Amino acid sequence: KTASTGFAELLKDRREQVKMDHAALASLLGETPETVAAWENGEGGELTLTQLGRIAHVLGTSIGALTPPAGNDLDDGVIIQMPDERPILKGVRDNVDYYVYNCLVRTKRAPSLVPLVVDVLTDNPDDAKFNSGHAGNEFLFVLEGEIHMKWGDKENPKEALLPTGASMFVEEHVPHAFTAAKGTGSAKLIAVNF
Amino acid sequence: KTASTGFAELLKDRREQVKMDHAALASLLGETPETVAAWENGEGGELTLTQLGRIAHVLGTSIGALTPPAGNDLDDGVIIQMPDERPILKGVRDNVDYYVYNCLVRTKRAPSLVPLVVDVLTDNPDDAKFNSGHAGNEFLFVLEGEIHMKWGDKENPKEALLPTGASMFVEEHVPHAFTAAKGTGSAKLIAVNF
Amino acid sequence: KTASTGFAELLKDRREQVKMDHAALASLLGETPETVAAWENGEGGELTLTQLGRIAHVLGTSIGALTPPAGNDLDDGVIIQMPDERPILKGVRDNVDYYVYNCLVRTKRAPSLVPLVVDVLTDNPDDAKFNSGHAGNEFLFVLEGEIHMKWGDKENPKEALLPTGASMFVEEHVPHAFTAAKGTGSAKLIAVNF
Amino acid sequence: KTASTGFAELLKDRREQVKMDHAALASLLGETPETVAAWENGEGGELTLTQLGRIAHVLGTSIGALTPPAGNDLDDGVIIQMPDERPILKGVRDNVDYYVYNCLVRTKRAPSLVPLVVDVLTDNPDDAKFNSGHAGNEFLFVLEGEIHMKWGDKENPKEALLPTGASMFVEEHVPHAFTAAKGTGSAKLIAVNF
Ligand SMILES: CC[C@H](O)P(=O)(O)O
Ligand SMILES: CC[C@H](O)P(=O)(O)O
Ligand SMILES: CC[C@H](O)P(=O)(O)O
Ligand SMILES: CC[C@H](O)P(=O)(O)O
Ligand SMILES: [Fe+2]
Ligand SMILES: [Fe+2]
Ligand SMILES: [Fe+2]
Ligand SMILES: [Fe+2]
Repeated sequence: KTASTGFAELLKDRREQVKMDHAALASLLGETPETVAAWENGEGGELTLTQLGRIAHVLGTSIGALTPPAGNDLDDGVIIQMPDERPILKGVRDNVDYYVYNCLVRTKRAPSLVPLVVDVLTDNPDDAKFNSGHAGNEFLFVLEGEIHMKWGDKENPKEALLPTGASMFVEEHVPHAFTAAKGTGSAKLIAVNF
Repeated sequence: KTASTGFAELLKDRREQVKMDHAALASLLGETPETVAAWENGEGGELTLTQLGRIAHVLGTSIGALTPPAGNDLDDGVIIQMPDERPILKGVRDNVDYYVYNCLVRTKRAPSLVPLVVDVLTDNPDDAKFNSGHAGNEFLFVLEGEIHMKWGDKENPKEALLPTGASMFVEEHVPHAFTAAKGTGSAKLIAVNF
Repeated sequence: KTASTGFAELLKDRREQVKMDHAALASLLGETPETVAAWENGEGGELTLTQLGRIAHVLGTSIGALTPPAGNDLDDGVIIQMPDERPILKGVRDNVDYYVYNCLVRTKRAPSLVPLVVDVLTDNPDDAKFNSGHAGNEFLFVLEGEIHMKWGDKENPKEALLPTGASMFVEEHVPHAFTAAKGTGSAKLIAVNF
Repeated sequence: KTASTGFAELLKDRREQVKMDHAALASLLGETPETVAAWENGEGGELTLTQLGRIAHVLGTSIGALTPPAGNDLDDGVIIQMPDERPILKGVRDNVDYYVYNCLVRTKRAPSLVPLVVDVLTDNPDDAKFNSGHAGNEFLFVLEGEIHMKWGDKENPKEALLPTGASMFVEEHVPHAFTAAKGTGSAKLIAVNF
């Protein structure tokens, strides 16, 4: 569905549930009832983010509540990604090639799902670079080599030396950091954020 | 919070969780990395609904996921409405004054909460006008008089004669209709959609 | 649905999603595979709360996850309560008849919905008795008289004199207290927790 | 927390939100007010599943609502699993060694997370054995060899030959089946249910 059509149907839904008519709503917004009716007819495409903010406010709700869901990109409930179409993204922390993100399949039917094959470039734990924790839990699996894992307080953290085949879970907002085992050059792991 | 600032922070959050940088994102959108950086700096206010649709799509998520929540209009967790500031809205079904909606307090911290004092104008059950059911459950309480309630199939519905003080619950999407008891003139009830 | 049958189906579901068979599960619990199979066949009725605790633990989940939902008590999506079948419950704070709760309709399809007609017995604000705030938001409507509302810090609270017909919203965990307006004897309000 | 203590605190919470006192609740259950008070004091451990069913019913809610959450087994937000402590479970479909499940790390803070390394034993697509779809989405990654994937209608399904390194997503309730590519002997993949 388009932003316009989704908005058109949801706006009408919301307007009706708070008992307003085109006239009533048009008044609170300083618009004409025809304008409002136009939106409800799919002509809202050029409304600005700020204007959408006002409409949501007047309807005592959020912009998200008035916009359609992510959408559906599945092929009969499935979506596949070949190994050569994986987007690559160099990760840099403190002007260093820390990670290399090879992005796996993603779908608008589960936006929070972000699976990655991560090349861990550095192999000096003492130079581990912490992220500040992030929303969503994360599942990890060591694909190759040994990983030196660090989590918690970046000043005084807990650590773990993980052999190939190990698997771990990091709750959301828990700060963590990885490097390959001391001197082993590099390691590789699968990270699934969900 | 504004639409612009909320968008700016959420866009950055999302861009980072799918591992893209300004360059990567700017490319999929056919924009310049400076443009994207501008959005992330609160300058997205004039983006159109349709453009927001594209950005969401490229980031494999929804517009709602990139926009801030409804907002907070409470006064230390509370919000009050005096009886004279209630918005009134005449309800018309089949060119008739069916209901009269007196809207009670609402808050952006619970958008689905829509409480109403409803004047039931007609008193001829045989002329009951059905709504087609709606999202969200609804709690009813008969404030004055007797209500003749109808729900289910509008062709062959179930009925109930409700005395003052009665209370009922209607699950979402269950079509219903009300009128005052046969010949009793009018009735009044409290309807709380949540 | 029964506790036994719901448990039987959900236990099997969970056992299968963690890839265990009767033997595997029976082992972690110190039971025989036949015992486990019995549970999955509706014979778990006499399992104790503590035993259910162990089963949940071994299956790394909660007891709730292994038990059926509240159930359905609706009559085609609706449930009605006549004014004379309302359960009455005297409310006492500091050995005083503070409130009188007349409980309205409730349903297992929305357990959090607790609507009440509350008789406010005291009319001395200075003797207001605070609750410590509670889970779930609450919608209030003054049915009769004047209410003296208090919320926030019980040591230094905010106040509001509410006329008949006023409506208010109290967010969850916000401590509040009510009495009838100073010297007006008593008042009455509708309180809907959802 | 224990089943007993969690129940004790939640029962009290629920009893209070529906305005009942020990006497009122004890009456609907055919128990003594002291009995009820005992439960609220952690002595409910021996209550049977069926009895818990009644208590939930009387309180118009679910057993889950009266029992504590799964619990917390993390070590400062993290939990690790070494490759040799992975529980193994042979998978059999039609009296054949179809799969071999090597279970990875799991946590009570995300019960729906069930990650597995799956050895795909058969390599004859024509003999693919379908599951009937299951709750929860699933992320797959081909670890070794080639997988012949099948999903949808088991009578007339869609197929995909997946090379090592491919990744896929299967929405919940979509029936699927895997085997190694025709004649290639065996394959191995990572399956993450969340
Ligand atoms: C293995 C990748 C890490 O979890 P990130 O969330 O990118 O810091
Ligand atoms: C009393 C008003 C009815 O519930 P509606 O939802 O407007 O049809
Ligand atoms: C009117 C009753 C109050 O809201 P309580 O939640 O009982 O303190
Ligand atoms: C790869 C394993 C399958 O997805 P299952 O859910 O076990 O049938
Ligand atoms: Fe991470
Ligand atoms: Fe309605
Ligand atoms: Fe309250
Ligand atoms: Fe599966």
